[PDB]
Order: sequence, then C-alpha cells, then structure tokens
Amino acid sequence: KLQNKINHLLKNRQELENFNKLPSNTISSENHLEEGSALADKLKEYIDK
Repeated sequence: KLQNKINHLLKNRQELENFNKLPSNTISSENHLEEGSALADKLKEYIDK
C-alpha cells in the first residue's frame, strides 16, 4: 500500500510538473516518501530478525 501511495504521489507530481506553479502539497508527499523509506528499513530489520 505504501508503494501504491508512492505511485499516486508521483502521478500527482507528473500532473503538476509542467508549467510548474508548485502548490503547498508536495512537501507532504516528500515526507510520505521519507516515512515509507523508514518503514522499509524497519521491515528490513524485521526480515533480518
């Protein structure tokens, strides 16, 4: 589900990339990428366990 969220946010970024006019929304998508990366590291720790 987190990887599908990455797909949704990158689709939103592809919607809002050209003729940029950047909203106040994409930094939450970047924080969500960091959260998914952190959860990926935690599940990597768990599969090592």
